[PDB]
Amino acid sequence: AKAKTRSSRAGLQFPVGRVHRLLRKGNYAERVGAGAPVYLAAVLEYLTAEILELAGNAARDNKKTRIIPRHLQLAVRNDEELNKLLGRVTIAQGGVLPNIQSVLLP
Amino acid sequence: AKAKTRSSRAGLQFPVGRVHRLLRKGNYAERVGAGAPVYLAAVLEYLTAEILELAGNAARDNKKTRIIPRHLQLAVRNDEELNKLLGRVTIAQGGVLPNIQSVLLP
Amino acid sequence: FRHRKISVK
Amino acid sequence: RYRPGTVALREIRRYQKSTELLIRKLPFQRLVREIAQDFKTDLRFQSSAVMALQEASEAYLVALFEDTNLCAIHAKRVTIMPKDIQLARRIRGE
Amino acid sequence: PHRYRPGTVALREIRRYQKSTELLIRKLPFQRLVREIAQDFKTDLRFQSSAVMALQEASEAYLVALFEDTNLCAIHAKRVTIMPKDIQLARRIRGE
Amino acid sequence: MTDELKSYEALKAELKKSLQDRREQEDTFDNLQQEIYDKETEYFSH
Amino acid sequence: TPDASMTWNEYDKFYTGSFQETTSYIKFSATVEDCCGTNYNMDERDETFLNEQVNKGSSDILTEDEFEILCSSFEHAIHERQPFLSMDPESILSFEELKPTLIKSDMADFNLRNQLNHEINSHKTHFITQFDPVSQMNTRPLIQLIEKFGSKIYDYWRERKIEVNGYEIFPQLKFERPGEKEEIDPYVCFRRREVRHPRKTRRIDILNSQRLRALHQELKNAKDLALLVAKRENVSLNWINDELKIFDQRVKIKNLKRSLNISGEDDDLINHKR
Amino acid sequence: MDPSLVLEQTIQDVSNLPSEFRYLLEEIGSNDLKLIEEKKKYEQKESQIHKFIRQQGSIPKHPQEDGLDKEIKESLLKCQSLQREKCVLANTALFLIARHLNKLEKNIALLEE
Amino acid sequence: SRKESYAIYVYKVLKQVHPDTGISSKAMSIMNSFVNDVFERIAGEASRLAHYNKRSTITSREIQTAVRLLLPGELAKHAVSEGTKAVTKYTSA
Amino acid sequence: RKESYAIYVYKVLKQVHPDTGISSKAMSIMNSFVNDVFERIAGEASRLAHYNKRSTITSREIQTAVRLLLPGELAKHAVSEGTKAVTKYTSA
Amino acid sequence: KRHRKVLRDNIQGITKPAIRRLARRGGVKRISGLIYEETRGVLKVFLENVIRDAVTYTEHAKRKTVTAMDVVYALKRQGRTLYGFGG
Amino acid sequence: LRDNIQGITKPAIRRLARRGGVKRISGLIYEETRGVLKVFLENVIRDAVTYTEHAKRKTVTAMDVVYALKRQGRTLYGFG
Amino acid sequence: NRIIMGKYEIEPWYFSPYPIELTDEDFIYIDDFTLQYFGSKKQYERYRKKCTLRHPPGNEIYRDDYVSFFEIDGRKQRTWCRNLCLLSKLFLDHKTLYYDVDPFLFYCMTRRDELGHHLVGYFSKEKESADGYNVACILTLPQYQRMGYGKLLIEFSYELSKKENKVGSPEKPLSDLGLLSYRAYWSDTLITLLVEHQKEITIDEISSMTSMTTTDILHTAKTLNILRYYKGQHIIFLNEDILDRYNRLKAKKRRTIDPNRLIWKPPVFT
DNA sequence: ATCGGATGTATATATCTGACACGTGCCTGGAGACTAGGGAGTAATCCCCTTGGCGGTTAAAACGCGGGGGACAGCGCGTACGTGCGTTTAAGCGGTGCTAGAGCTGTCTACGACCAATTGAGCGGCCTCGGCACCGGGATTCTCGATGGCGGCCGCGTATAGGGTCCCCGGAGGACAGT
DNA sequence: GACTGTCCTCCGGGGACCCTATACGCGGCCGCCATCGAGAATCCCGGTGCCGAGGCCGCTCAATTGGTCGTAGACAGCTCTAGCACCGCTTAAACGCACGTACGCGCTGTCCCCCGCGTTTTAACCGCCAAGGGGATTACTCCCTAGTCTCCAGGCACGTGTCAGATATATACATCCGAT
Ligand SMILES: *C(=O)CSCCNC(=O)CCNC(=O)[C@H](O)C(C)(C)COP(=O)(O)OP(=O)(O)OC[C@H]1O[C@@H](n2cnc3c(N)ncnc32)[C@H](O)[C@@H]1OP(=O)(O)O
Repeated sequence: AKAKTRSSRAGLQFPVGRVHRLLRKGNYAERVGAGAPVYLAAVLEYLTAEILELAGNAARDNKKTRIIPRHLQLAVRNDEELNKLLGRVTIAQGGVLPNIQSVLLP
Repeated sequence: AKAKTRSSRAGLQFPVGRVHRLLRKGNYAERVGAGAPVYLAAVLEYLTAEILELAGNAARDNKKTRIIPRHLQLAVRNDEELNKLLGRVTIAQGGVLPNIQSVLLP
Repeated sequence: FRHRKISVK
Repeated sequence: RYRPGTVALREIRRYQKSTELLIRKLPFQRLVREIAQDFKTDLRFQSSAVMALQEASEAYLVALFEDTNLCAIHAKRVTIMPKDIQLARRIRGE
Repeated sequence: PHRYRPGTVALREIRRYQKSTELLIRKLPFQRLVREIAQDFKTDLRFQSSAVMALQEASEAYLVALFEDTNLCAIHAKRVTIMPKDIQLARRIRGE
Repeated sequence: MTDELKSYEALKAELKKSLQDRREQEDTFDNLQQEIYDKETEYFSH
Repeated sequence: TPDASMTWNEYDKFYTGSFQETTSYIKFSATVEDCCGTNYNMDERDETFLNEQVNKGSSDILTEDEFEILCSSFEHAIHERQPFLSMDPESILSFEELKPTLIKSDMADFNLRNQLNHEINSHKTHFITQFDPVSQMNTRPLIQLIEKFGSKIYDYWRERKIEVNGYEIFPQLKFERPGEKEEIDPYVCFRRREVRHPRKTRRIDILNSQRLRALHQELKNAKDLALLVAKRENVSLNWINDELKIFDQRVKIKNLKRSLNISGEDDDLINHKR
Repeated sequence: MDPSLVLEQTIQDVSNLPSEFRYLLEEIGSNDLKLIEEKKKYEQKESQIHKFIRQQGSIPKHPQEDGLDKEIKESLLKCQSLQREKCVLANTALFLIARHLNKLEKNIALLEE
Repeated sequence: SRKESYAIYVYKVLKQVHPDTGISSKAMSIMNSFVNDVFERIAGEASRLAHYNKRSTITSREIQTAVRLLLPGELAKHAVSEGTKAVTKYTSA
Repeated sequence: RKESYAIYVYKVLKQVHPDTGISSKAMSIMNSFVNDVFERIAGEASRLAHYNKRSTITSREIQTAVRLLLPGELAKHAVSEGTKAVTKYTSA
Repeated sequence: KRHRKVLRDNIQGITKPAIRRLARRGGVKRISGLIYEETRGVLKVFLENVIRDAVTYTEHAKRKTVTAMDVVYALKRQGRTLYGFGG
Repeated sequence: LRDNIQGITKPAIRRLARRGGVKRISGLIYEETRGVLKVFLENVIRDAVTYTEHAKRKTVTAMDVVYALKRQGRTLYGFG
Repeated sequence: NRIIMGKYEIEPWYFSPYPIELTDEDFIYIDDFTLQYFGSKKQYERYRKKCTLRHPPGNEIYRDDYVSFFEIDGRKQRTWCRNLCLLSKLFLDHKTLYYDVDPFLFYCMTRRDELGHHLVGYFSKEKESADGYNVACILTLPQYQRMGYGKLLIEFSYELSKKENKVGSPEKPLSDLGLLSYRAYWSDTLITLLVEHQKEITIDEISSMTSMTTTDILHTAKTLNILRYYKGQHIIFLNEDILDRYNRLKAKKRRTIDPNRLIWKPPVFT
């Protein structure tokens, strides 16, 4: 009987097996449930998809076909929820959002 | 052969055995060294002694023989290093350090 | 759809 | 009649000298249950949980007022204003 | 002759540097400062280039955030010139 | 006939009375017009 | 939704008259009570009582309007002297005991209207406004109605008062009961919950002197001006009646002169400028 | 007894009074303009009759004397209607002002007690 | 020596969301670091949840509760939807 | 039965101030403080062991964690106390 | 038509004198009138966040009663550790 | 090495300020900025060196810096 | 049982807390100007013989060649507004007379006749609304329903909201009929604005030009398919159905409210 | 700067309670002692990459000289915030009674740990080319100060106007001369 | 000498062109709007040119399967704490209102200091060459710690007594504020 990847059984792209192994070797609990790695991989894949979608939109908005860290910074800092999630994170080569205070303008 | 507590072997008051057990049952590592619980118990005892000494001094300074949370708050917030260690901690019924801004005074 | 922002500004 | 500020200074000393809670328990408890309704109905509360919530809330508010007072003094004023609170919370990252 | 009014060049620079994303500090002076500071903890320490670059990135990001807070404080005092007391206020509010 | 002449004299006197009353009412109307104007000035301007 | 499409046949009977549109938008703040007249309306029992016991063979006619004036005066007097008549309806005052209050009663601002009718110099006629129905001018004064029929009407109205246990003849909306501030039944409504009782003023004289008296003076000034304008309109009315009388008398005089063929002395048949 | 309540109630009751007074006074003005126009309309015809009598006496009848008399009667009658409307309007306005004045007087008397 | 990463899966997701878009190496490193960060956060929170209730097994329930704690609003809602859907589909076959 | 550091805190208090007492709430605060410091140090030691791919928590990891968390003189005196205690224990 | 009296707000119960007392303990000398409303809003936000996390812990434990330890854990998750109730 | 903090020059500081959105700068700012930077660097380097010594290495790796920033609540992406 | 308002005998829809004596009457008489109720035909006749009111007891702030609008304060006209609320409970199961009529403003639309102004509908309004509702209760007489009158009432409500420089929404517990009517009004106004604007427009500009709340706009956009996500952004979507509905709207030529005929200034309440 | 009046706050004392301090019996968590495997210490190795030098190019830091404009002090008005007092409200306390549900215990199954045998996905190394960076020329509409101009208040008389001002106008009476 | 009529000189009063009002003709200036030219805003089109991203290809080793075994945990039943809820009395505290001042705020004037720009000077940057420390690797081998099984006394629950301090009361001293 040929083997089917647990990712394919769950219809996921992220490696369920690698996640399960990292959980076992991460000293988190004595035992690991069967569905927990599947759930975690699904959540990670979803968040990756959200960020990649926003970064792709930003890259198109800058007439670029290759995503660079600047696009990641713009995508994250322009999303309220993602910005709140990553409020204590610094992105290398990310830059800053263009923002000029009104009172300084003539 | 009668048994001698590991605390007595180390000349400590804190329970080395309890600390070792908590380390084993705390899911921190596969293995626990023999001297690590001794070291940790010694450090905890030292910090306890420092705080209790400062609280006792404050209680005497307030003509009291029983330490109350207010004394703990005064002792902690008056020590620069302890205040830095507990900068994100709130003490129940601790109150605030008496501090009146100069500009508000007549 | 799976993603957010069904309707925003 | 005491001049304005003398009574305020006396209150400042009085309340920085004590440690008791300054909010009446029952209104706070009712507010807690009202906010709790919005997540799950018929929730029950231990009294100690309400007391811990009140302790944390009062400590947070005291610290916020200290920061607000610093902001007000910075603007060479002595009356705190909502803009000062907004600035304090903004700088805190809230 | 031609001269721009004070503040126009400032706004132009603000737009420019908010548009770009390169490090604004000179590499070598920063590295010399880093090694100088590190001498006071252990002698003859070696540094990977990436470690120095990460330090420079973190430092510049921290300073940029501090300057934004300082600008907000200066504006709050109805001024447009940031002053040291503004920085002190910002760091105090943060908890430094 | 003297009857119709008597009615004629009665109507003549009554019409003289109504003519006099008409003139008096016109005069009173003009007086009230001026009084209203003066009272308006007093109550609202002055 | 349930149907509402049924038409009433007596609409033309109950809805008559004509309303004139004004060029400018209508300006109005008077209440419903101001434009309705007598607050009492006779029912079938009241009209049968009046027709068969009062107006069946009387040489002096008591009108339905006068009947409602009498019943309204009895109502008001009873509520004034006996606010708690519903507590003991059988102890209702007699007609003679209630008569002095009826004499001193001021129903529908009658005293104010009479004072105005005196001030306009229009007391020859009566004081009539747009809020008053035309039919109620003819009714006799209240005092006359009291002297002629007060006991006769009051006995019947007292009987009906007792029948309704001292309450109102007209069926009333259910009211909040002080015992419980929340009434389960829907019936209870329009209660106190939309009034907000104020704080009392023990020591306020200043406002009364400063602004109340000044506004009273301004109202007096406006009343004087309106009285002058009303008198001007009264004299203009007298003038137009003079013009009508003069025209009719002039045409009669001209016809009589032409019948008798009398010449000259035509000055009174024509107008003279002055 | 609340003086401030009495003042507030009096001002509220008189808040719409000047607007209604302006409305009524200008409706009287419009009716008086209609009266003046109808006065011209029938004064011209009465001038014709009067001049006819002035030149030829009262015994000869004007060839349209009955029609002129009927037209004068019509114009005078609608003038009477217009004046009736003006008088009623003025009576209503005076009623409102005197009612407010008397209510204020009653409240002032009660506060004086 | 083999040093594992998440790069290939990020690339697959990028191809599923923007088939005509590429990514620089530095951005791929940033994404890998972000994934490791979120993984560590969620696993730590799940460990604390298991410890508080004196359990020795990390199940799907703990992961779901940790996600609800860490993700704000609609992010949490959609992440829970995705997790439940994926677990159901895996349980099916 | 619920365990706590109450008796050990009481012994330390009697060592430092024999004529001073303590309210129950203050004892609870001290117990929470002890548990907090324990968890912080243990977590830092676990992270150190993981970063160096070791599966054993020795005293060296504890010492490094203490140096990381405790500021200045507190760290120096804590390290001194732990070293002395370990030394005395190893000779017994 | 008012349907439900569930809209009652207990945030008002946080009276002006209480807010003044808190400011006095915080060292405030003069207070603008809008401060009280701003404070009520800030407190509402803070309590909503803390309570939400506490209820999440309670539901995870499949309990109907919110314990003190749940509150402590929520504060821990917000970086506001509290001493004097356990753990 | 000594007084290399003067390497952080006036134009570099004002460049950082411009990126931060500052329009007008007092002359006294620069020394304060240098002091703040020195404090920050000392705090980070101390932990970095502590990690390096615990691993018994004589070379500071980037991961040491990353772990120090993580310990100080300033997580950094883009270095592993 | 059944009520005779003017010439129309109506069949009530729900309970209304009238005096039980009227629940004991076969016929109920309602005045067409004062809204007074009667169980006695004789009292009805006497009242009509003495009732001189031929228009809503308030100032006329709007008038066109078809209808006029009157603004009435519940506190000033308490009995009349109580009569209105009592009559209104008969046609909404959900009306609340648990509170009196004082804090409510009543804007009543009437049609003029020789007998006077005939009320066809109205909408109430809280003097001080916390929720920002520009309509509290809106009742249109069943003998005038399905005639577009409710559309005109909503038009006038938003005209007031524009004159107040505010956005407004009806009390959110809308009835099925009220919900459908507001769906129709919102759809018609949004389509008319989109087609006549002919340009990309911001949501806040729509809300400013129509006094409609942005939430209403968004919910209508979800019910419709006006907004589409196409090429990484949401854009105006000019499909066939939209223009077809706009053409049916242009062909129906419905009555509209003329703002220039509104001589009205917002009341000031202390 | 000096002094007395009035209020708060610290100080001395006495009483009364409950929470702190201490005692006991118990058991279960810690101390002994033993084995076996493998994590970790150690040695020895390779070569990467870190450090450290030279030398040319030139961007950028440093320096200096205006001067405009923003920080700063003063000052004058008024609102609004603090203070005090009397009225009003409900929080607080205590007391009683109920039952949801937290907590515990005893079942026993299902699931996850574990190991061995299997193999293909994913890693490291290896190309290959076009997306993106650079190096030019080019290039409309957007800001900003500048002054020219249609037309309004005011200088500043002028054409007309209520009216000070007195030499002449009107008819009627007195003296020289005539009918 | 008396009476009728015509010339000339004197009281009473119309008047005529007037003393400096009065109001606008007819502009100065001035005032803000009406264009209106100069720099400028980086941006843009097009080669072109490389090197990083993406595709291929072995080759493991980590992921899969298929068993087996043991216990964590799911579940049912049961106890009883404590959370909730209502009643009723006390009074501290909240609330409302009236009053006055001192603080915020706007505005005006001063000046010194930071921006802009031109010129000079440094030294960062880069490309290149070279050594060798030490990070990374592998291969061995010890001994330390997990796991077991036994044993018993420290620490917990749980009772028990009394004194530190809360509370009350009476009092002297410190502090504010008005008066001089
Ligand atoms: C709480 O939020 C307070 S608001 C609710 C207060 N009560 C309340 O409204 C109940 C009593 N009044 C009404 O419901 C009243 O009818 C109104 C206020 C809804 C006004 O309705 P109209 O009928 O007068 O409104 P129109 O402008 O003429 O439009 C009527 C539309 O409704 C459709 N309709 C009506 N009855 C229908 C049935 N039975 N079946 C189908 N469709 C029905 C009409 O077709 C018309 O639709 P349009 O698309 O043509 O507008």
